[PDB]
Amino acid sequence: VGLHFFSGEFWDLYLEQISSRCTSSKKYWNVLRKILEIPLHSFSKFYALWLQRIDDIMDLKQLSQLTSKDELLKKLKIDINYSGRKGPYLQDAKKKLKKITKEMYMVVQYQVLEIYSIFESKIYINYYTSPETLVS
Amino acid sequence: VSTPELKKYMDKKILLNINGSRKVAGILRGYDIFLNVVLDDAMEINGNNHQLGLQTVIRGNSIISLEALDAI
Amino acid sequence: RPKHELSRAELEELEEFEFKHGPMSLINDAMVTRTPVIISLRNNHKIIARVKAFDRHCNMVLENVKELWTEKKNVINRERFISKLFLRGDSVIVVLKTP
Amino acid sequence: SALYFQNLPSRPANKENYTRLLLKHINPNNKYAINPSLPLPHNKLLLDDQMGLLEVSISRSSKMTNQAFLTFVTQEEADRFLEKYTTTALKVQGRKVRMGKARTNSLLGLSIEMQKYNLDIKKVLKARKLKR
Amino acid sequence: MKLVNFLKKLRNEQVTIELKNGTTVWGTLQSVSPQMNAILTDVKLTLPQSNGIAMASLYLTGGQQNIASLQYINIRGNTIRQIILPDSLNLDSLLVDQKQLNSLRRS
Amino acid sequence: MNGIPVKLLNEAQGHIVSLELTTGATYRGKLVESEDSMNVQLRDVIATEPQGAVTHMDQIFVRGSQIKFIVVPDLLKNAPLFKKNSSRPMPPI
Amino acid sequence: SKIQVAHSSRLANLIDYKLRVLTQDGRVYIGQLMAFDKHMNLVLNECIEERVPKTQLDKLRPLNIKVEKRVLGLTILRGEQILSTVVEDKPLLSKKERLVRDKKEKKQAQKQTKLRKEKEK
Amino acid sequence: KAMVPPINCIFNFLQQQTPVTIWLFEQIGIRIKGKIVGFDEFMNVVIDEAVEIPVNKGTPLGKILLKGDNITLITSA
Amino acid sequence: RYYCEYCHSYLTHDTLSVRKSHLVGKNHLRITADYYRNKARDIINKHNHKRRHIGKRGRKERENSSQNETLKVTCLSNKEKRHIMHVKKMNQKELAQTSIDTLKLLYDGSPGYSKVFVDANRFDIGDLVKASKLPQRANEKSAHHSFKQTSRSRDETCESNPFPRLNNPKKLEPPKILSQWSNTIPKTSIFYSVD
RNA sequence: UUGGGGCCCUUUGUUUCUUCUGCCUGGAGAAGUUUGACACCAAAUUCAAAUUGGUGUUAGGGGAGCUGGGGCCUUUCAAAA
RNA sequence: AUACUUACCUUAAGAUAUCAGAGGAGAGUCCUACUGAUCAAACAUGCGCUUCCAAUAGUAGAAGGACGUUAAGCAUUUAUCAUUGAACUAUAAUUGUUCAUUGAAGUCAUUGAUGCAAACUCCUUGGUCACACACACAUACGGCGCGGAAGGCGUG
RNA sequence: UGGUAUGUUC
Repeated sequence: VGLHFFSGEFWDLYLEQISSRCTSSKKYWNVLRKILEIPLHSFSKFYALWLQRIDDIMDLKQLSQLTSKDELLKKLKIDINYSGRKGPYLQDAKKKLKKITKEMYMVVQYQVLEIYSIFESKIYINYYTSPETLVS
Repeated sequence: VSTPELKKYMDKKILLNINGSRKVAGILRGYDIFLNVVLDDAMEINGNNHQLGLQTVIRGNSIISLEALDAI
Repeated sequence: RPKHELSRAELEELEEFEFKHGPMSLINDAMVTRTPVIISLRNNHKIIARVKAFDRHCNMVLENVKELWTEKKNVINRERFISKLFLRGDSVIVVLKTP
Repeated sequence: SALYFQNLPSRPANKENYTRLLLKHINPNNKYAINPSLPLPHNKLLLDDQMGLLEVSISRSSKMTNQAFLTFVTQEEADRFLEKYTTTALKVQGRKVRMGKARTNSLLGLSIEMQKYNLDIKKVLKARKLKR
Repeated sequence: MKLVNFLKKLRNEQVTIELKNGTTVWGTLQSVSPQMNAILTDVKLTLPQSNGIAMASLYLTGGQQNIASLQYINIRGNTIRQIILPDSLNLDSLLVDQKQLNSLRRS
Repeated sequence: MNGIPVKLLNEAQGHIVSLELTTGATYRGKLVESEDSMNVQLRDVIATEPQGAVTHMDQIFVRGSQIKFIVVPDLLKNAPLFKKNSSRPMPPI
Repeated sequence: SKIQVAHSSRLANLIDYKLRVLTQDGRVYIGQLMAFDKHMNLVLNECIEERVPKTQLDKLRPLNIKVEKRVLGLTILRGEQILSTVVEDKPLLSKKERLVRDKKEKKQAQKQTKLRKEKEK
Repeated sequence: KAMVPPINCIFNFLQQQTPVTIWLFEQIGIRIKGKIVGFDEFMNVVIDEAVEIPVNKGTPLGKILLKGDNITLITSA
Repeated sequence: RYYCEYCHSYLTHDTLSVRKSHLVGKNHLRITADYYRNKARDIINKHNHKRRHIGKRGRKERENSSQNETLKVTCLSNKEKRHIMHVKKMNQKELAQTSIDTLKLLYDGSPGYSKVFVDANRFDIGDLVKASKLPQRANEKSAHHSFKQTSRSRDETCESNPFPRLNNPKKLEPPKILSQWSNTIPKTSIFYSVD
């Protein structure tokens, strides 16, 4: 049922249970990275959690929590073990990850906006009334 | 020293458990500062049934907890 | 008489009077006549020893302890000689004095 | 039969703990390395470890704080050591060690070879000349 | 007339303690509460010839590698079954009971 | 007199706590009203017997001597009972 | 575990140490004490409760032992069903840093009493 | 109705002189039947005409000062 | 004697009826809630950074790192970083306080809306709602609000409101978007929507 | 005062004592510091604003003066061989 | 914030280390900026003392875990009783075999539970420090650098 | 000789 359009409460509860039970801080990143590709109705809360968790990073070594190191070295041309002045290095990391998140946000925003403005803004009843009811 | 707060259990059916299994369901008529429990119309419940007289008093040393069987 | 309403700082005299003329007549007789007593404990550790001191908690100092217990599997008796012992009154089942 | 080990970790303050660490890092699952609180046997002028590793020797002198020495049963165990590793950096606490054949063998090596005690007297005389 | 004050005069005494679980504890006394909560250092404790609860209590204290060597153990009063004093100590001088002597002089 | 732990148990009234009994039954629920004798009353109680099964009581009241421990929430990690040098603003005569 | 617990310390001096307290069952609680009383009721921060199973007990009887660890967090344990307590791990900050922190707490408490005296006037 | 404290409950139970079933500790302990004649503040209950029956052939016992620390439950048979 | 560590108020000999009444009064509630909020805010806002460990780096790492490039550091003034961090703090607290409430307003005309979603006829936690009403012993707290209660009883059946479209519903809320990334919305819609 | 070389800038609010200006072609400037000041939370007064209750910070290094203590050397007195 | 009403309550005591001697106060008790000894606390202080403090001449590793993955890994073990009907082994409250009506509770879990074993990844901690890449030792190791963390002993 | 909490008016 995890691909439901109005499943914001389910995924908020599941991320709450991961953030409360898990102590490794790895499964939360994985599930939220999965949510950043799913066309949900209440989706911008998960993007806001993603953007404030990128802001809540502490060092470069947590970038392996996002992806693998070879995908960072090939696609973003960035190394984890690059030692030196890591201030603007981490700032450029945040800017490039914010650009990738913004592009995927445009994709998911176009999908959700299309589904809402064409289809989901018309259906007013989503429940089982009775065998005697009438639907317009 | 302090009187225990069993005022909400005044006219309600409770179920004491005794030491791992002896579930005595009764009606709490009174208590002390020692958790000695006075029960009217007691009933032993086993996982069978056994009646325990009209009134009874139960020592607070063997009393572990008590379930409020009736709504408050 | 209630315990809290007797007096202040004179309860030790009543405790000594109960020691001299109460159930403590056997622990008093063993420490002044140095006779050996047999204390049976709550885990089959029977102690043959002489009493050195008395306590309100029946905490007893024992000298030349010969203790004995029985392992039941098959049936063996294991003993041990301990020079000095301070026994707690929690473990004591009973105290027997020989004439 | 002494081997000079260079680029070793500097400051564990106890000597026998560094001995346990070195016998742990030579070979895993050793008899004396897996069990702490074991009395270390002293060998005067008893096999202590497998692969011929007899004992070690460190010091707290300020000139050679890092490097130390090790001694074996005979030259065949040292040749087996250098034929088993064969220019390969064996791992310790954080660093890569380097081994070599020392220009002066151990005094325990003199105890092994001469019993197949004058050099100890010569070293006492050299220490007497240096302390004067 | 509590004999915990007798154990308060037994600092730096190298004793053993048999507990009610069955464990023998060899160590030196540091201090003892008047509720007989005794602390010990330089301790080795052993469960002799069984009780699996006592074996769990023996192993799950850190420092096993069945003699377990521990640096510092506090022991509650109700878990103390008996305590064996060294025979070299003189019981005639440590049991003088100066509080009982002052109580007898106050009478 | 009372002491710090009974004041901490009286501090977390109206919060989701988890008890364990001496038999092995673990309770979990909202603390109604704790006392100095630790005879504590819980509400919306979920219970786990030592046999293993899980049940639900509505309004439990356990005696203080049959409690192994109780877990308070983590925001009571920082409490003024834990302050060692908190002075006292002029106690009355 | 080469911690070298203090040779003349008591429960007022062992505060904020990562204890490893043993009970009558053997259910060992590991955590920092922050308070005690006359009955030795111990609050335990970041506490974990470890046990051994019944099948592991046969292997423990005369190697690796798979203990069962549950996480309790901040708990408050009673002094009736406990047996012994030891000191397992030292805390984060040192004795001099705790001394500077206690002096800062004393100065902050004196400033708070001066603020209460200023608000009372 | 009202509140009936356990000391006055045992006091009315003493006045009425009903037949008494006194329970005790578990499987080692033996259920006693008798009639109450005296008690105190530590619940050391004195009973008469005592017949003991084990947990599921009773033997007479006479007059008994049963101590407090083993008393579990009191009923009127 | 009894001393409240929160309210900094003393008391007479320790009576349970007085101590129970002390934890109900509004001043103790305000001081306790503010103290818990400030201690939680302090343990969140305390940036316990790691103590740095700088070692003498390798030679070839220095010839590789000092020849690749030199990056540009961005930095802002005091009022700019203060305003940005204040906006980030209000965004973090409004994300910590919010929750998705689409299932409550999306099943509003359901026949079992008065048995689960009403939160007062709930079975397991409805007695907790009916127990502490905060009985408003002040007359101003009862005379302040003059709106309707709209308390939906459990006994509401399917006979009431048979056709959910004739009784005027609400159009559902649009999927909210981030205001910082609102400039990339498709400005041209697919279909013509009026009003 | 200038210039060169080496390291660090995670100080992630780019020094974190605070406020203001301001920064990677740089690492800065001005003011203040325990009956005070700074930042924040919560509220009814129907924007903002103002009032009340609390929370946390007011730091680190070096130098002149004063003082306590530890070790060595020198001068003088008393005592013992 | 002032002024007033209402609800509850209005307090277990004694003392602040021990021993010996001298003096004072009308056998017993109290005091001495009275004297000697022991012990406790605080602040300094030293013992060639005891333990620990992570490569950078590399892309590592020590301690504690994962409430992380491979992993539904491999090997084992359980997943309700009673009455009756059509046959029935049968000392049981027909237990055993196939099918069903009915009766009381009826952990989820069998991708479950226990044991065994390897590999990978990630978290918290440090002096990631000052000189040098060096030929010492039977009285087995010049512990004779600046410190920090824990502890022992000794002095004021 | 008092304390805690609550409700009105300035």
